[PDB]
Amino acid sequence: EAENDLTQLANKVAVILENHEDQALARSITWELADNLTSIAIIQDEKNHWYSPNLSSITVEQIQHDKDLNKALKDHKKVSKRTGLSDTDTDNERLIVGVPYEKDGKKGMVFLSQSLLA
Ligand SMILES: [Cl-]
Ligand SMILES: [Cl-]
Ligand SMILES: [Cl-]
Repeated sequence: EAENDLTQLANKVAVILENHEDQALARSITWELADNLTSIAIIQDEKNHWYSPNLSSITVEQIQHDKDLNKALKDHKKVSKRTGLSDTDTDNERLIVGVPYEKDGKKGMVFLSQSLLA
């Protein structure tokens, strides 16, 4: 049910990013969708990424260090994985949903990370 709702949300974020000409605006709309347990990491390209502001956050390094997440990122493919993340005190297991998006030829990714309650 976390997957269902987070996968739905991810694709909306995808629609939003893809259908605004102004990405900075599309990001500010997007951040309003992250709840106290969910955070978002938008990765447009190698030099450009942006994090939902403030337990549930995920970095480019945490992604590149997950072989299944990194593959998805590299290969521009959707991924749904449940895992603890690397290099964090908050090693709590999270649901993670990554979804590709494209704008003006700029292929990007939107990763969503949700804290899993015990
Ligand atoms: Cl990046
Ligand atoms: Cl911030
Ligand atoms: Cl520690």
